[PDB]
Amino acid sequence: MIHELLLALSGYPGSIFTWNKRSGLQVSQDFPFLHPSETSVLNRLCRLGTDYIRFTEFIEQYTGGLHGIYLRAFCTGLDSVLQPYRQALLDLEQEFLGDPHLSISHVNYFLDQFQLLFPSVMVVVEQIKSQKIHGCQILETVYKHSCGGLPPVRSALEKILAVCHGVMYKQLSAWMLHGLLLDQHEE
Amino acid sequence: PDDRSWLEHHVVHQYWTARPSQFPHSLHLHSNLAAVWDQHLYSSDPLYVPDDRVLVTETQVIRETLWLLSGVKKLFIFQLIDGKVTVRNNIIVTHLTHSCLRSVLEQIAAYGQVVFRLQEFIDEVMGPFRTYQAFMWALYKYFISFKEELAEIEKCIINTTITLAIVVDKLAPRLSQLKVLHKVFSTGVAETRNVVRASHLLNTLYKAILEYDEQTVSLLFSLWVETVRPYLQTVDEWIVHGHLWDGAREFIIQR
Amino acid sequence: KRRCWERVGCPPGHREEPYLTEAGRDAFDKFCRLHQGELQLLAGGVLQAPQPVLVKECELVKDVLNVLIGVV
Repeated sequence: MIHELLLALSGYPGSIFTWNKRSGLQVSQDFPFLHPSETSVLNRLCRLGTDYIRFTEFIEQYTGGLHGIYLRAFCTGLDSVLQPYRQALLDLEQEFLGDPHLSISHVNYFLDQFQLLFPSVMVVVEQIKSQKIHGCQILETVYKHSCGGLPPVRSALEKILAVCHGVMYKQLSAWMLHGLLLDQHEE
Repeated sequence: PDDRSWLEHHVVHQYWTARPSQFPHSLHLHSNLAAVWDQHLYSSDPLYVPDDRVLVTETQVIRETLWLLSGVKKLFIFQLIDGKVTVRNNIIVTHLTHSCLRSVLEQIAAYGQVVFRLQEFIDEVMGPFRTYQAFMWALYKYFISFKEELAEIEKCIINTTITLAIVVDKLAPRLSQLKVLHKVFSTGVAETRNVVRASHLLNTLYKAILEYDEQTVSLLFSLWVETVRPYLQTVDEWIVHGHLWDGAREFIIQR
Repeated sequence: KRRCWERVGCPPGHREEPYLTEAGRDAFDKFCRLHQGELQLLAGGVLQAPQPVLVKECELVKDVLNVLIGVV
């Protein structure tokens, strides 16, 4: 309940909270040791975990289909932005060692901080998926949104943009020390 | 009775013989979930049979998952049914009714299949090609440092016990490299002559360094140097002994 | 710090379930009787097997050291 939800929020598609391509993580089983107003609370919460599943799927799917050395870097950065969510779920697990009588609304309230970061960075990955942007213009379409308005989404897009610049500066080192071009043949 | 009573009442044997669990109970929620979970089963139809099997606690599954990921195989759970290990689902775990747990142990057994493939390539010599041998040597040098960590973690269960989520998140910088090892081994068994049967693996290894050019590429480099040991040794033999080493023409040069 | 996947919600908490290879030097006696029983079932009832235990580590060591000198 307060570990089962935390399993569904992480990189597992559950079966209690059913994964669907039309509506991810639906609660439909209306538990008689849940309060009926927690259903709407779970409907608020499950969009976050759905986004976490999609980001997890994006790292698992692509190492062709979306290659370029920059999106090997992008999945490397996407794993790094999913790490503090794992840390926060660990903090929830230690809190439930402390007090197991806390309701589900406390869990949704604790993970209201990551409902500010994840929906804003979801749209960038959706724009990368919908449009054919997979080369150095992925650094562009991250940099358009990394100049943002919220300190958490600024930090997450900072991590992703940073590893992409790391690849670019190594290939510029091959440009300036070995004279080598098309280290990655075009883009 | 007497000795057997002590053996059953302080330790398991309700996990290899179909017996009720001796892991202590009380009533209501975590204590005994059996009544309320039976009520939930009855209300939503338990089909026509209440869901009940042999039942095991978490820690036995934790040390079995660490044994499976560690390198040893053929456990009670993660049975090998046709060539690939998969979870034994005739065991109940009462909360989640072992359906979400089936998914998480199915992912863990999917990693155990990679562990089985590497240990299978290990087992086909111990218990020559001379380039596969140098490959399985650096594979050994990985696995000794690898399951050192899992032995250290399994010690901390005995000294209170630590949950499954912490120990599966602890082994992430090794499983991230295990996916790289999974892609490495795939062309090492995919294969006519002994020279192309080594070239197929070694060119893939030479190409995979450029894929990550973190911690994976250093493992790939240390693995890569220790698989071209026969070629550097053979080239040096061609220099100073005046003769190319012969292995039914393991080497590239027709001579 | 472990909460089981068997049951969730409001635990009183109780430890680890010990293992069977855990503490491997105190349960020889139980099984030396049990292996004797599995042998007696196949042997009809009279085969037996001396030493279900003895003695210590150190006393056994001193007797084995006395064997090499010549004291049986």
